[PDB]
Order: sequence, then structure tokens, then C-alpha cells
Amino acid sequence: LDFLRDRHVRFFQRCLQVLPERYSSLETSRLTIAFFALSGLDMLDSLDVVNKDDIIEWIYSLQVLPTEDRSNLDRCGFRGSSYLGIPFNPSKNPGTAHPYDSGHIAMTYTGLSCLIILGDDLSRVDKEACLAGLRALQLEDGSFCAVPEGSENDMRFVYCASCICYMLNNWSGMDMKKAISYIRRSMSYDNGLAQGAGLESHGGSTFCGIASLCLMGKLEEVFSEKELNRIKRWCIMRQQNGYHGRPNKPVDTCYSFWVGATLKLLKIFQYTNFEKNRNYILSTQDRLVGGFAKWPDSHPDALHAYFGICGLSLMEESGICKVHPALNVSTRTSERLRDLHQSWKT
Amino acid sequence: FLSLDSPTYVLYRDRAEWADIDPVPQNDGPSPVVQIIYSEKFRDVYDYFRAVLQRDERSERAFKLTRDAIELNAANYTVWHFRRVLLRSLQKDLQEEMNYIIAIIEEQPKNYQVWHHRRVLVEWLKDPSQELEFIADILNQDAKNYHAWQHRQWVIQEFRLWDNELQYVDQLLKEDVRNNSVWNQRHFVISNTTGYSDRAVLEREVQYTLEMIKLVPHNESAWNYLKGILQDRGLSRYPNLLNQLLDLQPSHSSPYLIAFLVDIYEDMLENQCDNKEDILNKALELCEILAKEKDTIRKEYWRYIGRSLQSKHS
Ligand SMILES: N#Cc1ccc(Cn2cncc2CN2CCN(c3cccc(Cl)c3)C(=O)C2)cc1
Ligand SMILES: [Zn+2]
Repeated sequence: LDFLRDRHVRFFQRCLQVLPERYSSLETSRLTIAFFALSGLDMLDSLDVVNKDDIIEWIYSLQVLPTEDRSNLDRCGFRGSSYLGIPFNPSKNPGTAHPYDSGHIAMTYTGLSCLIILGDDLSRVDKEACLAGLRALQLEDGSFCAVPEGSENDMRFVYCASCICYMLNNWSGMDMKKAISYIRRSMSYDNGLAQGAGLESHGGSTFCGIASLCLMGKLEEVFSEKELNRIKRWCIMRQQNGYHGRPNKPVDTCYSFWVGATLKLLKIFQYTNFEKNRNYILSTQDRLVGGFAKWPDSHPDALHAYFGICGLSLMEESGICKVHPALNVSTRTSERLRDLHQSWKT
Repeated sequence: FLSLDSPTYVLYRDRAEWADIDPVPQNDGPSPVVQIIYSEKFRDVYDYFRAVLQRDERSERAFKLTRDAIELNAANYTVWHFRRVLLRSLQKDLQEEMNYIIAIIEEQPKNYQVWHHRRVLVEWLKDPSQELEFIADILNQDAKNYHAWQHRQWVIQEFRLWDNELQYVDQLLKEDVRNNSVWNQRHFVISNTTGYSDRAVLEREVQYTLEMIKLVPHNESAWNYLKGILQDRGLSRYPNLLNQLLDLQPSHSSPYLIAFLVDIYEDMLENQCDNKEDILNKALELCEILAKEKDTIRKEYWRYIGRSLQSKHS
């Protein structure tokens, strides 16, 4: 029907407030929920309804800073929350040593991302420590893990690594040649990109691969024109009305961004059917509580609310800022990031 | 031991065996963001979990505490890591842990942490004997579970268990020829065993796919496989294919077939074929058929492809 803008603003506001225990599984990734909410409000031009200062302090309390003896550099970055019980410290004093305290790549990414959205200048971010932490996460095959203690490794984290290097405007955080190699090896026989070599190509991993290359400014250099044409074909074939993540799977609102953003980066989103996509996204809108679900008449969540809005943004919805398809923040935010980078180079 | 919903469950703060430990609370500071409220029981388990973690206590009681922490929140990766540290320190029976994780995964098949945990265990035991059957069970409740297929490919590759996968793939394609995950598996098996350079294999596969396409002509997965195993060899290098497809157009038509033809014609133009201007027109005619009536949702795309062909071959 129509875009329930006000309701979504309230939805995101509630996400930043207090949640029922039924959401406990989000504990270690509260920072990404904050990101969906803040970046979502930013996208709707309503960051004024939140106290940017309080939130900035909270985010900084999540940074894993190097200890006095700097013997934990390989573990720096940001935590998803304070579940470890480390005493509140908004990146003021040094780092309180702890056997199992370290950053999580997706949190370092959404964390830095949130700081920029809120207006902070990243002066309290130990840039070198984060980059050291990032380097430690990369594997021999070029992909990344999420934490130094070990985890699964795939395209999702390659994207996080790329975003971090881009935001800190320093690529010493990764061995770019090896990352590119990983991205190439993930291309499937059907031409989409998978999470890793041999796996089923997917809309999410294709976005991560393509966006990473664009952030590195090496899209053209890595894939030939023929290859890019094949990838474009695979991506545009994902539209049914809304978009699905892989052949023969039902559509899900978030793919309007995962795939749509990829198509935008490949410069052919303009050739997709806007109306059917918009109609589908809006049909997953929760008219009562706000936010978007993956399917109509389904429960909404922060992730699908944010990506649904970004999907709408791709077609320039009346009332929604333009989204930077590769960085996943508002263009307004990417512009502010540009200034920040300029100001540092002095 | 003592279940979280047992009538006789006792908070850790009331257990004698935990008297010496001072619980460590979580503090989100002055103004918390995205704060989750916890029940007494929940906060109690984690207040002691933090205590044990902070002191890196490699004890048996800590090991049992992780079982409760996991029941409360299986997505906490730190808990799983610590449990692995304890499994080693206490030299626990890993065969028993396999039973544990096997049950956990069945209840939460989409959780990244539980699949990672199982993979570490299998690496430790160097025993993949249970894997293929376990995965087949999970795939039985969700034949497209990305985590299951990923784990299956890892096991097969790591312990070279290729012997029966192609047969497993054939079985699943009969159950649902539209499962894109299975078609991917098929290419995974073949390209990692015989490869496709063996003309006898390529022929067997192309023939197999055409048979599947005839059964269900509107199936992107089957068409993607067919084009996938031939595109790098050169679609135009297979004259009988072009005609066999043109013979399907009458009845077994679909946008996938039309698209395939356009791609064949494009390969021809790319290799300075005979009747360049005639071929180009055959392609353009199809692009417009796709845009105007066969794949209308991609109307603007196909027309864009058309314009691309003209400006490149004229
Ligand atoms: N990529 C991808 C992907 C994987 C699975 C899905 C399936 N899916 C559909 N609706 C929700 C989901 C689950 N996703 C959200 C994206 N994501 C992610 C993406 C990028 C970075 C990071 Cl840290 C995390 C995940 O780990 C899990 C969708 C997209
Ligand atoms: Zn989704």
C-alpha cells in the first residue's frame, strides 16, 4: 500500500530501548541491532529522536583496547555487547586484561559504522589496534574469521573486513591479493558467487563479494567484461516480484537489498522491475508494530526492517535517503565519512 | 545433571559447591542501548559463567555450567569456545560430545556456532563415520539448509568420501528436481572426481540434464547446470545442441531455453561465425520475445541485452 514511515521510526526507537527476554540470543550481537536501528533512523532522517552522545559512549565502551603491555593487539576491535562483565569504560583508561575478551569482525564493522552515523570522528578509535586485529583474522585462503579464537570463515567476513579497511581508510588490515583470490574462487558454475569455493551461489555472498571489490576499487580489474555480464545475468534472474537468495527459493524482503544493491553496483538495477519489487517489500510491512518481515503476515525484525528500507531506497522511495549500495550506510553518512578521511590527511 | 526446568532446580547462588565463587554481573553503564531484560534464572547462570570465564577456571563444575549457558543461549560463541577449552583441559569423552552436539543441531539447524562446534570435533576425532548419515537426516527436514550442505562438502573433501555422493545426488534430484542445492552438489562431486574434460562424462551429464529438463522444463537449476558445464568450452562448439534445443521450443519452451539460445547465438558472434548479420537478427528476435512475452519482468533487461548485441556486432 503506502510506506508507514512514522511507524518504522517508532519501531527503530523501540529497538534501541528495552527488549523482552525472548530476545536473549541477540545479546552478543546487540551492536548490530543498534546499527540496524540507528542506520535505519538515519535512512529515514530521524536521528534526532535519539541521544547521539549517550549512544556514542555506549559504543566506545564496547571497544577492546590494547593493554598497557600491548600484548593483545591481535584481539582488538569491538565487542557485540558487555556480556563478559568487563567494567564500563568508554575507551578512556587502558585495557582491562581478560582471558577471553576480544573483538568480533561484524561488531568492529557495525561499531565503526555506528560511530560515523552518530557524528563521532573516530578519534577515540585505536585505528592501528583494530587493523592489527583484522589482519589476525585472515586465513591462508584469503577469507576471514570473526574472532581470533576461531570461527567459521566465509564471504560474509571478507565483506566486514573490506568495510572496516574502507572506513579506517587504510587497507593494511588485509592481504588484498589473497582476499581477491578468495572472491574469485567463490564464483560458481552458474555464475553467482557463493560463500566459498564449491558452495551454492547465493544472493548474500554475491553481494559481499561484489561490494568488497567495489570498496577496494578493483571490480573491473578482477572480473572480465564477459564475467561481469554472467554475474549480472545471475543477479537479475533473482527477481520474481521481490527477490529470492537463490534459484527456486521463495523471495525474502532483504534480498531486495542484497541483490538489488549488487545490481546497482553493476549498473543495471535500473533495468529491473521497480513496481513489483516495491509492492512486495511493502506487503511485508507490519502495519501494527512497524518494521518489515521477510514474508507478508510474518513477524518483523530489525534486520528486515532495515534492509527493506534500504531496498526501497534503491528505487528512491519518497521519504527515504539514498543508500550507499556498497558501504550499507546513507549517502549522507558516506559523504561525512569522505570529509573525515580528508580531514585526517593533513 | 540438574535441568533448568527441574522442580528441584537450584540457583547457582544457592549451591554449596559454588559458595567460593563471587558472581560477576554485566553492566551496560549509565544509558544502556538495546538492553535485554533477563529472568532471575538466566542472569544467575550467566553471572556465574562470567566468574568462571574471568578466572579461566578449567573445572568440571564450569564444564557443567556451560551446558546451562548453552541451553539459555546457544548463539553465544564465547560459551562454545570455553566449552571446547574445557573439553581439552578435562580430556572429556569426545564421542559423548558428538551425541550432545548432534541433538543441539537438530533443534537449531541454522545456528552457525553449533555447526562450527561439530566441525571442530570431527577434526579432533579424525572420524567422519557418522557425518554423511547425520547430514542426510538434517537435509531430510530441510533439503536446502546451507549449513548442512557446507558441512557435507567439507567432510567429503577432507576425508575423501566421494564414492557414494553422486548416487545420493541422484536420489535427491528424484525427490525434488528443483532443489538448486542438489544440482550444485552434483557439479561439486563430478568436478572433484572425474572432471568434465572426459567427453564421455560431459555427454552423460548433458544427456542427463536434458532428460530432467524434459520432465520439468521450467527449472532454472537444470538449465544453469547445462549452461554451466558447457559455457567455458564454448556453447557454439556444440552444433547438435543448438538444433536439439530448437526442437524443444515448440512444446517444452520456457524463458530459460530462449535465454540459452540467445547465449548460443552470442557465442557464435563472438567467434566470427558465418552469417554474422543473420545470426545477430536471430538473437535480437529472441531478446524481444523474452522482453515482450516470455520474461516480461526483465523486459528492460532483455532490451538492454539486445541493444548491447547490436552495438557490438554491426
Ligand atoms: N552474506 C550473506 C547472507 C547469508 C545468509 C542469509 C539468509 N538470511 C535471510 N534473511 C536473514 C538471513 C540470515 N543472515 C542475515 C545476514 N548475515 C550476514 C551478512 C553479511 C555479513 C554478516 Cl556478518 C552477516 C547472516 O549471517 C545471516 C542472507 C545473506
Ligand atoms: Zn532475509
